[PDB]
Amino acid sequence: PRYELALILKAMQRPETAATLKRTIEALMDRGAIVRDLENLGERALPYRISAHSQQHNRGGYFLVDFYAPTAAVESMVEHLSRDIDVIRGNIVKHPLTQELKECEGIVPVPLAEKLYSTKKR
Amino acid sequence: VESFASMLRHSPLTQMGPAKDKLVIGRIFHIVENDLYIDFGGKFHCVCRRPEVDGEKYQKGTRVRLRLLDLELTSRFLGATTDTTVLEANAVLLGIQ
Amino acid sequence: NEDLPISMENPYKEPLKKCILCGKHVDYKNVQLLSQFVSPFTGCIYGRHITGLCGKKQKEITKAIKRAQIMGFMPVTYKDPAYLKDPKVCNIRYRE
Amino acid sequence: DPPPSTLLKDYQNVPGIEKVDDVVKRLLSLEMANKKEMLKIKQEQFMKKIVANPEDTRSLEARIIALSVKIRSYEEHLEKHRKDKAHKRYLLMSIDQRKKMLKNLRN
Amino acid sequence: ATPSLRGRLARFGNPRKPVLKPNKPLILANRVGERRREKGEATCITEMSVMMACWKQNEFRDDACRKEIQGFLDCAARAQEARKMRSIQETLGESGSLLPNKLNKLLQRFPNKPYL
Amino acid sequence: REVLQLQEEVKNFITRENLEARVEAALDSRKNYNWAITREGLVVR
Amino acid sequence: KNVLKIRRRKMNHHKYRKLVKKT
Amino acid sequence: AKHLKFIARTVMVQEGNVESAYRTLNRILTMDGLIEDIKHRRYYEKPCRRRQRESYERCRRIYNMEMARKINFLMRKNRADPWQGC
Amino acid sequence: KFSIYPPIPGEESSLRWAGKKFEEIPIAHIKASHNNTQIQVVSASNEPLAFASCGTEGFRNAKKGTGIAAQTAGIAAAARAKQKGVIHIRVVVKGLGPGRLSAMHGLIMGGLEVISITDNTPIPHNGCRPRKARKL
RNA sequence: AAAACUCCAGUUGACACAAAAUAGACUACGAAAGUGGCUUUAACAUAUCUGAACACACAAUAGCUAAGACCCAAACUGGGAUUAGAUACCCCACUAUGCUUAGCCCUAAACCUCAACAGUUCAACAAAACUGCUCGCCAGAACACUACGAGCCACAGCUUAAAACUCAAA
Ligand SMILES: [Mg+2]
Ligand SMILES: [Mg+2]
Ligand SMILES: [Mg+2]
Ligand SMILES: [Mg+2]
Ligand SMILES: [Mg+2]
Ligand SMILES: [Mg+2]
Ligand SMILES: [Mg+2]
Ligand SMILES: [Mg+2]
Ligand SMILES: [Mg+2]
Ligand SMILES: [Mg+2]
Ligand SMILES: [Mg+2]
Ligand SMILES: [Mg+2]
Ligand SMILES: [Mg+2]
Ligand SMILES: [Zn+2]
Repeated sequence: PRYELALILKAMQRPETAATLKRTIEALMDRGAIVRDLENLGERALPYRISAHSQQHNRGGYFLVDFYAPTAAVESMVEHLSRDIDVIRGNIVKHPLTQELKECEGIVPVPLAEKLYSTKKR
Repeated sequence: VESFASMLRHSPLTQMGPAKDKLVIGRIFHIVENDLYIDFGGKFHCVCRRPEVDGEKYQKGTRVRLRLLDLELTSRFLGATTDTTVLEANAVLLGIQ
Repeated sequence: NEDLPISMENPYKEPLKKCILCGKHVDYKNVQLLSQFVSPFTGCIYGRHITGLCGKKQKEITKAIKRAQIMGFMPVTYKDPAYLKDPKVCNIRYRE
Repeated sequence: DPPPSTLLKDYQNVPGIEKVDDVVKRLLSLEMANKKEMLKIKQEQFMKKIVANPEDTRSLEARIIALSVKIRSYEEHLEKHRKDKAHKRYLLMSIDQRKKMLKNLRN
Repeated sequence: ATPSLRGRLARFGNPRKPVLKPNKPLILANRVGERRREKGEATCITEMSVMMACWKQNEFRDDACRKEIQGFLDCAARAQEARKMRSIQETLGESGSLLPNKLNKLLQRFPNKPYL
Repeated sequence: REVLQLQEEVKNFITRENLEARVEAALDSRKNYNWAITREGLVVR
Repeated sequence: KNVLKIRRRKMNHHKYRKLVKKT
Repeated sequence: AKHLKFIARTVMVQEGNVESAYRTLNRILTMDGLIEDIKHRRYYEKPCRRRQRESYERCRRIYNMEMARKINFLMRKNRADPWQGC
Repeated sequence: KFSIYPPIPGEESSLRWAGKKFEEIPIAHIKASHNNTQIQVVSASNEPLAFASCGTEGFRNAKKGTGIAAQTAGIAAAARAKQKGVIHIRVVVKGLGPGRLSAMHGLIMGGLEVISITDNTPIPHNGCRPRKARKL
C-alpha cells in the first residue's frame, strides 16, 4: 500500500541533512519500497522538547517521504528509524490521499424525540 | 359557482409562499401603553413595541409595514404531546404606510 | 378538479446546511486549522456546541489533533502563539 | 499461495500489461498489496478451478468457497495470534456454517 | 442546541444499551425552582489584618493607627449597608432575568402537556 | 484510466539514479500544508 | 422494591460461610 | 514540563487590575472545565460512580436547556394584560 | 490595543517594565494547597530571592489554610523581594487552596507589581490514581 | 487535632514496564463480558428463521499457581485520634492485589431484572398495548445461593439441587 513517512530530523546543515535523507530513502528501497516523493516542510522550532538518543532537541527539520511499501516492511522500517540517531521522530501512516473523500449532502436535521413516556396522567 | 380549492389557489395567502421575510401592510387595532396590536391578515395578530422615533403616529387604525418573521410561533418541548401555542405571530415593524 | 392540489416533493426546500469544512480535506499536518479548533489558553479541543461542525468533521478534527500532538506537530497544553492571529470560527467568548 | 508477482483481480484485464515497466508491474502486483486482495485472488482461482460459472456468486457452491477461504484466513490469523478469542469464535462458527451448507448441498 | 434523546433511554425497540438512566421522568415541570441564597462572605478581612498588624507592631495603640482603624470601621459600615442594599435589591428584582414566582405564573399560564 | 494515470506518474519517481539530485531538489524546495478556514466556507492560504 | 429477601439470603449466606470456616 | 513555560494559561493585567486579571483566568478555567476536573480528581471516583455522575449531568443539561428554551419562548407573552376587564 | 496573550520570547515586543522585557521579570510561585500556601520569588535565571509560607509566618496547624495566613506570607515574601531589589513580578499559581488570591494580594500590598498571572496547576491526563473517596 | 516526615519543602533540569484530561452536548463497535492516547499489521460467522442444562468456545471484578515490574492506590496489619467500648467511620505508613507473561478459577444487582425472528397501532407503578411462531424458565412462604448424590485443573470452591419439622401467610 501507499504510506507517508513524517520525519522530524535534527537541526543540521545541508550535507549532513542530505546524507541522512539519503540513508533513510536507501533503507526504504532496501526493505522493498518504491519511493514516490520527498517534501520539505522545513526547519522549525519543535512544539515541545523531544528527548531522543540522549539529546534534548528544541528545533527540527520536518520532511515527508511519500512512498509505497509492502505490508511486511513497516515494522523493519520503524526499527531502523528507532536505531537512527539523526532522527528525532519518524512515523509511518497510511496515506490521506489514498483514503477517499465522501460526498456529504449536509447536516440532516434531528427533531425532538417523541413517545418516550406514556400519556397517562401521572 | 367557484370551489373552495379555487378560493385557495386564487387567495393571496396561498400566493405568499413561505411566511418568512415577506413585507406586509397591516392595521393597528389594539393599544396598551406602547404594545401595538397589529393585524396583517392571517389567523393571528402580531404585537410590536412602539417605535420611539415618530412615536405618536402609531394609533388605532394606522397602517404599518411588517417583516413578518413567523405566522404562528409554536414549538414542542421536552414532555409535551402537542405544541405550546402563543396565539400570536412574529413580525418586525418597519414604519408607516 | 383542475384546482385540487397535486402531489410533489417540497418546493421552497432550502438546501441542507453544510458545516464549515464540509467537502474540505483535513490533514494532521494542517496545524493552522487544527489550531483554530483548539482552545487558545488550555489546549482543550472544543466541543460540537462551540465548533459548529458536523459529526464526521468533528471526529476527523479530534483524530487529526490527537495524531499531530503525538507525532510532534502541535503543542498539547496551548495553541500556537503564531496562530493566535487567524480567523476565529468558534462560538466561544472568554473576555467579559 | 499465489506468488507475490501475481496481478490484482481488478487489474488483470486491462490490455497494457506486458509493455509497462517493471516498477509498475511490481506496484500493481500482490507484493504491493494486502491479504484481502490475496484472498480475492485465491477465491477466484478456486472458482475457476471448480465451479461451472464463476460469475454467479449467489449459489451454494460459491458461498461454500467464500466460507472456505475465510476459514483459511481465520486459521492463519489464529496461528499468528493464538490468544484471539473473538477470531477463534469466528472460526468455529464459520466451520459450523460451512458444515450446514455442506449438508444442504449434499442433500 | 439541545442534546438529542433518540436512542438514549432503555426502551422497547431500542437495540442499544441505555445511554442515560434518568431517576426522574424527563418531562418539563410547570415550576421553576426557588432562587438559592448567597453563602458566607467573611468580609472586612484585609482591613482587620492591616489594623491588627499595626497593633502587633506598635503594642496595640489606637492613637498609633487611628487611620486604618477607621478603615476597618468604615469597611464594617459599608458591609452592613451593602447587606441592606442587596437584600432590598433581591427582593425588588433579579438581575437580567426574572423572579421565580413570576416565571411560575407564566408557566401556569402555559402548562406542559404530558398526556392527551 | 487509473493505469494510464499511474503510468505517467512513475516518470518522476525517485530511483537510485535520481536520488542525489532529488534530495537536493527537496532541500531547496519547500511545501506548505497550512491553510485556514473562515466563518464562511472559504480558504485563506 | 425493597431488599428484605436479599437480606434474608445475605444472612443465610454469611452464616453458611462462617459455619464452613468453623468446621 | 516539556512545553514552553509562559504561554499556557497565562493572562495579563490592565492598569494594574489584578482582580479582573484573575477573574478572567478563573473564567478561562471554568469555561474549559478544568476547575471541575481538579475538584473531581482530588479523590478517586470509581468508574461506576463516574458513569452515574456523567449520566446525571447529561440529563440535567437536557432538562435545563429545554426549560430555558421554554422560558425564552414565553418571555414575549409576559407582556402587560391586553384585555383587563375580561 | 491590549493583548491578554503573553509576548512570545523570540520576536519584537514594545512592552517594557523598567527597561526589562517580559522574559526577565522575576517569577513568584505560589503553591496553594488545602492546608498551606507557599510563596517563593525567583529570578528569570532561577536565582532564589524570597521564600515565605504560612508555617514560616507562624500559623501552626489549621489556621495555615486561611486567607489571612497566605496574605501575611505574601506580605513577608514581598518584603524580602523588595530588600532583594525586585519591583515587577510574574505570578504563577499551583493548586486550589483558600489562600490563592490572598497570597497574590499579600504580594500586592507588600509592594510588588504583578504583570502576568499563570496557572500551572497539575492536571494529569489520567496518570496516577488518587486516594479513595472519603465516607464523611 | 495528634501521630508521621525533617535522608523535608519550593524553583529548574534529566526521567516509566503505571494510567490513558479536553474531544465525550458524540451513541459507535462487539455474542456477552467489555471497548474512548498514537501508528501499523491481521480482522469483525451465516443470501430463510428458531434451536444444545447430554456438547464446544468465551465470560467484569475478586481469587489461585510460577516468574518479573513498581509511580500510585490499597484488603490485612501497625500507630494516632474518636468512643462507655470502636476489632469501624477520620489521619499516617505499609503488604497481598490492581500491571506483564503462562496456566487455572468460571462467579456478579453478569439487570436495559424486559428472549430470538416477523409484524401492528390499559389491575398498580415502571419503559403504552398487542399479534404469529419457537426455545428456555416458573407454580404458597420458609427450610434453601442448604443436605445427600454426580461432574469439574476447582479441595474454605462452582454447577445441578431436595426433604422432615413449621406457618396462614409470605
Ligand atoms: Mg429510579
Ligand atoms: Mg507532632
Ligand atoms: Mg497499561
Ligand atoms: Mg440458530
Ligand atoms: Mg445457552
Ligand atoms: Mg473470568
Ligand atoms: Mg502509597
Ligand atoms: Mg506491591
Ligand atoms: Mg453489566
Ligand atoms: Mg436474569
Ligand atoms: Mg434464545
Ligand atoms: Mg453464589
Ligand atoms: Mg453448594
Ligand atoms: Zn459536513
